[PDB]
Amino acid sequence: QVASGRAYIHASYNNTIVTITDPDGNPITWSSGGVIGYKGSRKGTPYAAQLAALDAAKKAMAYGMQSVDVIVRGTGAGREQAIRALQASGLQVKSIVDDTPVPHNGCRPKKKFR
Amino acid sequence: AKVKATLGEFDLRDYRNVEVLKRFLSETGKILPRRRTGLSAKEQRILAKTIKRARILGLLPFTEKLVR
Amino acid sequence: AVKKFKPYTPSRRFMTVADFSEITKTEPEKSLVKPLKKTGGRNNQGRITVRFRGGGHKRLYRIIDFKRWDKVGIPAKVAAIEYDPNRSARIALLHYVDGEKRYIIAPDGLQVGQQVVAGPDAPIQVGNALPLRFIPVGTVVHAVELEPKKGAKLARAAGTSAQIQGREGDYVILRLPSGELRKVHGECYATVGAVGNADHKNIVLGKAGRSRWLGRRPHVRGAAMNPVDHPHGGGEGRAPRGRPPASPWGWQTKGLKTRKRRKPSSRFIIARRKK
Amino acid sequence: PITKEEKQKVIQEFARFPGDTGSTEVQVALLTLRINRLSEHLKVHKKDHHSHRGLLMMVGQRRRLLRYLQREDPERYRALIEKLGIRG
Amino acid sequence: MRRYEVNIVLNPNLDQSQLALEKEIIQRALENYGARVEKVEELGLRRLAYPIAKDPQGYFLWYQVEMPEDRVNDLARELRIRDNVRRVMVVKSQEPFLAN
RNA sequence: UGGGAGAGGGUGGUGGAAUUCCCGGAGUAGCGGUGAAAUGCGCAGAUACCGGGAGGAACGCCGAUGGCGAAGGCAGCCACCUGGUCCACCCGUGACGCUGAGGCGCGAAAGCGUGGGGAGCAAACCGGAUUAGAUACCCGGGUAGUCCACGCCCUAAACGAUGCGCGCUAGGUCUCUGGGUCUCCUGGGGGCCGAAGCUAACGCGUUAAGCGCGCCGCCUGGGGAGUACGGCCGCAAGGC
Ligand SMILES: [Mg+2]
Ligand SMILES: [Mg+2]
Ligand SMILES: [Mg+2]
Ligand SMILES: [Mg+2]
Ligand SMILES: [Mg+2]
Ligand SMILES: [Mg+2]
Ligand SMILES: [Mg+2]
Ligand SMILES: [Mg+2]
Ligand SMILES: [Mg+2]
Ligand SMILES: [Mg+2]
Ligand SMILES: [Mg+2]
Ligand SMILES: [Mg+2]
Ligand SMILES: [Mg+2]
Ligand SMILES: [Mg+2]
Ligand SMILES: [Mg+2]
Ligand SMILES: [Mg+2]
Ligand SMILES: [Mg+2]
Ligand SMILES: [Mg+2]
Ligand SMILES: [Mg+2]
Ligand SMILES: [Mg+2]
Ligand SMILES: [Mg+2]
Ligand SMILES: [Mg+2]
Ligand SMILES: [Mg+2]
Ligand SMILES: [Mg+2]
Ligand SMILES: [Mg+2]
Ligand SMILES: [Mg+2]
Ligand SMILES: [Mg+2]
Ligand SMILES: [Mg+2]
Ligand SMILES: [Mg+2]
Ligand SMILES: [Mg+2]
Ligand SMILES: [Mg+2]
Ligand SMILES: [Mg+2]
Ligand SMILES: [Mg+2]
Ligand SMILES: [Mg+2]
Ligand SMILES: [Mg+2]
Ligand SMILES: [Mg+2]
Ligand SMILES: [Mg+2]
Ligand SMILES: [Mg+2]
Ligand SMILES: [Mg+2]
Ligand SMILES: [Mg+2]
Ligand SMILES: [Mg+2]
Ligand SMILES: [Mg+2]
Ligand SMILES: [Mg+2]
Ligand SMILES: [Mg+2]
Ligand SMILES: [Mg+2]
Ligand SMILES: [Mg+2]
Ligand SMILES: [Mg+2]
Ligand SMILES: [Mg+2]
Ligand SMILES: [Mg+2]
Ligand SMILES: [Mg+2]
Ligand SMILES: [Mg+2]
Ligand SMILES: [Mg+2]
Ligand SMILES: [Mg+2]
Ligand SMILES: [Mg+2]
Ligand SMILES: [Mg+2]
Ligand SMILES: [Mg+2]
Ligand SMILES: [Mg+2]
Ligand SMILES: [Mg+2]
Ligand SMILES: [Mg+2]
Ligand SMILES: [Mg+2]
Ligand SMILES: [Mg+2]
Ligand SMILES: [Mg+2]
Ligand SMILES: [Mg+2]
Ligand SMILES: [Mg+2]
Ligand SMILES: [Mg+2]
Ligand SMILES: [Mg+2]
Ligand SMILES: [Mg+2]
Ligand SMILES: [Mg+2]
Ligand SMILES: [Mg+2]
Ligand SMILES: [Mg+2]
Ligand SMILES: [Mg+2]
Ligand SMILES: [Mg+2]
Ligand SMILES: [Mg+2]
Ligand SMILES: [Mg+2]
Ligand SMILES: [Mg+2]
Ligand SMILES: [Mg+2]
Ligand SMILES: [Mg+2]
Ligand SMILES: [Mg+2]
Ligand SMILES: [Mg+2]
Ligand SMILES: [Mg+2]
Repeated sequence: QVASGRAYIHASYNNTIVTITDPDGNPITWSSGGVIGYKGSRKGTPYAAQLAALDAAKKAMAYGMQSVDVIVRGTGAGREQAIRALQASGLQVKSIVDDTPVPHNGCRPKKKFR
Repeated sequence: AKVKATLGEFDLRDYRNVEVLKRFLSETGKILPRRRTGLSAKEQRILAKTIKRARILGLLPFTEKLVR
Repeated sequence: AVKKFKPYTPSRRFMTVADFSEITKTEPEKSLVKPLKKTGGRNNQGRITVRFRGGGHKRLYRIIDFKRWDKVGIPAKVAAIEYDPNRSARIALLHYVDGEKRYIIAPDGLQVGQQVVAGPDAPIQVGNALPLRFIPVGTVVHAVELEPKKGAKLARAAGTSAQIQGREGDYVILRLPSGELRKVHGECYATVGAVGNADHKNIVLGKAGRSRWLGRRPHVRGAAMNPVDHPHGGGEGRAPRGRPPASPWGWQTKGLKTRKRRKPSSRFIIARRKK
Repeated sequence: PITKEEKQKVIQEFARFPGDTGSTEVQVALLTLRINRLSEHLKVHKKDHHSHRGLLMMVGQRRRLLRYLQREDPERYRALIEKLGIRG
Repeated sequence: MRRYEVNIVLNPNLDQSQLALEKEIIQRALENYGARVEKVEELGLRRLAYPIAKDPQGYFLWYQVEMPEDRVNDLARELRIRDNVRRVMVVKSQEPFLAN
């Protein structure tokens, strides 16, 4: 059981996965569009991210989770909504920092991205 | 709010002047455009070249997580 | 460079020979040579235990110094670089200031006139020997001992080298010429540089005769034999293998691993070879 | 590069009278100096094609001057290339 | 001879005798490579923008020098060799370009 | 002679971001992917998260209707070697110039030889979809190759579809880089709009497609055909 932690939001065009970790970074629980019940493209939607972040925060609270730091990676349609849900969850959200990974022109992207 | 204004005489070739330099980076670490630095072409180029040296030295960052 | 030949006989058309450009002395150091007892591939029972060997040019053995920790702190001058028929690498003549002369295998880059030395404090420069624990991680190194004081065993063939990848307690971690990743002990000596004569591999023997000079007698396919001789022998006309391709002794020979399983050094090999 | 000093020695070594710069002789001699350095540089940087073009241009230039000088005064030409070791 | 400004970064967790020692290796080399030292500026520890060798801080040296053009490169190598030297950067020295 | 700018070229170093894989940790039921899906991956513990490591490739922001080069083309940073070019001074030479059939060199990508290297990407190829079908488009895989060194190949919408040099014929605005007496003037570049004039028109217009001289290359209806034959080049592909 741990009091403060982290919440990572991985938001892609296809899905939103939210995993809640301890202070050192190790996961306590996680959820996603799939876990909350959707398959296919519906997983990618804002309503999907909502249920996901809730279920992720709901599961975290029963381990004593109370305050979290919010880390956001992605530019998916579920992103901003995912954050809404974490705030409205019963969790503190001491911060919201975006650590989306971007290359300083690295590996050649797949063709869909050119 | 042009940055070139909010400073006195300074050196663009001075790559150790971290206190000046860091003001030309966005809060995300990126070298700022001419619209925000207020530099010419000529100067803005030396700006970029020395910020780049600086990050090599450890003095300036290469990137920074964005907070809200 | 490798040396080509005009096709003025059918074999010279593809034959290439080394250039021997690095060679500065064409005669071995008399006190450092001894006769090589040619074996034919026969053991002490008289029996061939390795097939198809025999009949090559005569050779004197040049005594090589694969220890080097033998003369710590005593520097030497590189007197000459010479041809050595017992190995692909060339060898370097060392004149220690002591007055003792020894041979080492010649690293790529070693210059005649220059100085080399061994010990924990030796400069990290080409030709020097140090315990592995004193060599900067990332440097490429050759003639590596496998266990302390037991003599160079790793990276000795023309052009080879290991690279130090990192350290772990009493051990450093090398990437062997095969790409195997291995922990060698930190106290083991190694010489900075890669082995010389790196074009060795591009030599084209060119004719049956040149293999014959190397003491390599003709090798005969199992297929060209009979069943008394070899699993692939017999069959009327040419024949495919007709079973998983095997050695004369029957063990399978395309793929079957052969390293002993429960071997003590497994504990020290981190990653088996590549490719 | 070439040192300003070395340039002068040559400028001085070649000049037809004290203040002379840019006569034919000085022209040819200065070129030969940049030529031989490039020539050398290219011997090591064989893959520097862009500089080689310049080399070609200089060689061209020196050639025109030499042709001019040969038309006007043979003796001066014959002596110049003999002094700089040039025609091959 | 041309003027350069050698920058060096050292292990921030040395004792003052280790550090003095590194400086001794460094100063020998500068001299050995025919570098003539002019100014010199030891701002020591200083927090880095990002970690170098997995460590938030760096010990900063800096030497305006005059040395033979050919030897600058080889020196940087000899400078970098020590397991405690964590950056070297030898820049051709230049006249300040001023704004405002 | 003194100055300048610049991804001009070559060599050597060297930094951080990301991807991939491996190792450790923590964690569970899905992840991924599309228009929607399926293949695929995942309870043999994937995805997502943390720390460590390995490796190759490309250098985000700056960045531009920007710059440099004869063209192809050139972009993290550092040093060395080296080309082009512009300005100012009006010091030197005294028409030493222009172009240029042949020749010689350079010449994107793909391709080729030998040896490296191989993370991402990806012809060929496998499979999933889509579809009437789908040897495609889209999805999961994937080998050459992409990368390095050395030697070849010698093509192109290699384009401004505009050969080079010179002289002459309004200006307006933006811009890059010099020198000024720095309001403004004067060079050298890069764009737009336009006087005269051109032009079939579209459009060009001191960066001419205007008015003129010099030299070079090229065209002479469409197809057949950049084919055949011959010759020369190439390892081949193929090129002229
Ligand atoms: Mg989806
Ligand atoms: Mg031959
Ligand atoms: Mg011959
Ligand atoms: Mg020959
Ligand atoms: Mg014959
Ligand atoms: Mg033959
Ligand atoms: Mg040799
Ligand atoms: Mg050789
Ligand atoms: Mg003999
Ligand atoms: Mg004897
Ligand atoms: Mg005797
Ligand atoms: Mg013997
Ligand atoms: Mg016996
Ligand atoms: Mg017996
Ligand atoms: Mg018997
Ligand atoms: Mg045998
Ligand atoms: Mg035998
Ligand atoms: Mg030999
Ligand atoms: Mg050989
Ligand atoms: Mg072979
Ligand atoms: Mg032999
Ligand atoms: Mg054999
Ligand atoms: Mg046989
Ligand atoms: Mg047979
Ligand atoms: Mg038979
Ligand atoms: Mg028998
Ligand atoms: Mg039998
Ligand atoms: Mg049998
Ligand atoms: Mg059989
Ligand atoms: Mg049969
Ligand atoms: Mg048979
Ligand atoms: Mg029969
Ligand atoms: Mg048969
Ligand atoms: Mg038979
Ligand atoms: Mg058979
Ligand atoms: Mg068979
Ligand atoms: Mg069979
Ligand atoms: Mg062992
Ligand atoms: Mg010229
Ligand atoms: Mg002539
Ligand atoms: Mg170091
Ligand atoms: Mg794991
Ligand atoms: Mg990780
Ligand atoms: Mg442009
Ligand atoms: Mg005058
Ligand atoms: Mg011409
Ligand atoms: Mg021609
Ligand atoms: Mg080409
Ligand atoms: Mg290519
Ligand atoms: Mg290719
Ligand atoms: Mg092929
Ligand atoms: Mg190839
Ligand atoms: Mg290959
Ligand atoms: Mg298919
Ligand atoms: Mg189908
Ligand atoms: Mg398909
Ligand atoms: Mg595909
Ligand atoms: Mg793929
Ligand atoms: Mg693969
Ligand atoms: Mg192939
Ligand atoms: Mg174009
Ligand atoms: Mg043009
Ligand atoms: Mg054309
Ligand atoms: Mg046309
Ligand atoms: Mg022409
Ligand atoms: Mg014309
Ligand atoms: Mg101006
Ligand atoms: Mg000015
Ligand atoms: Mg231009
Ligand atoms: Mg203009
Ligand atoms: Mg217009
Ligand atoms: Mg009109
Ligand atoms: Mg105009
Ligand atoms: Mg017309
Ligand atoms: Mg016709
Ligand atoms: Mg006709
Ligand atoms: Mg043809
Ligand atoms: Mg064609
Ligand atoms: Mg033909
Ligand atoms: Mg053509």
